[PDB]
Amino acid sequence: GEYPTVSEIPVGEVRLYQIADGVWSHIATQSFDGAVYPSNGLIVRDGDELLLIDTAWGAKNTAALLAEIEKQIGLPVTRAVSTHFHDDRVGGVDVLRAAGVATYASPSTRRLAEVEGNEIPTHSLEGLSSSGDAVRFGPVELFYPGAAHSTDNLVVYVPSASVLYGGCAIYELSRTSAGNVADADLAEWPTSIERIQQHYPEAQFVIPGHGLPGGLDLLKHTTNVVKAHTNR
Ligand SMILES: CCc1c(C(=O)O)c(S(N)(=O)=O)c(CC)n1C
Ligand SMILES: [Zn+2]
Ligand SMILES: [Zn+2]
Ligand SMILES: [Zn+2]
Repeated sequence: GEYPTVSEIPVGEVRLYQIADGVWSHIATQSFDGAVYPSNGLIVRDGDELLLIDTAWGAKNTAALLAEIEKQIGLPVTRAVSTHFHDDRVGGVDVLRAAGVATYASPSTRRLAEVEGNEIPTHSLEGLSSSGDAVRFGPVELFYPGAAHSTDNLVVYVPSASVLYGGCAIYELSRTSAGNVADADLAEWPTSIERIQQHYPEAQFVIPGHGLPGGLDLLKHTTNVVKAHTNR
């Protein structure tokens, strides 16, 4: 097992995993509701700077993330994008802001984070409010596939590396029942996944919000799990 598993990462530690040239995932863990879960984000080299996708789920993990990036990569994180309003995506935004990172999210994500009492990224990403909308953000494309895991969920594509960061709209294969669906749109989630398939059919690596990467098979896997949950 080369990809770090929830079992191998102690409290408040962060692993990096090089997926491709100038693309890493970051992996952290927290206790939640009596179980330990892993959580993924992304790091994309942006010349001699780094673009961060998502916090490492809380302030302590996010401080450890910045220290791991300095140790293993040693280039400054200048911008971060949060892919939805939940604490595994925005928890630690204030740590990033204090370290001089420009934090970004859609106005949808910023609105929902403020309602929830979660940390609010400073900068707004325009042009992502309609299903199927894509915008460039330096070395990535940001895509709003429609409501799925959350109404605001974004996916991130790294064209140089054919890496699709699905975030929490995409489940790892080992997840065969629904995760947190309190904020989900079950009715639209499969339609939103099909938009991802149609936009990024060339993707070679697919990174879920939680757990092990795979290929585009994770999209069909997630549709299967969401449909089974719908039919509960
Ligand atoms: C069950 C895995 C999970 C999810 C999920 O299904 O994505 C989230 S989230 N992004 O807040 O919904 C969390 C954080 C509490 N956890 C532990
Ligand atoms: Zn979430
Ligand atoms: Zn700024
Ligand atoms: Zn999540």
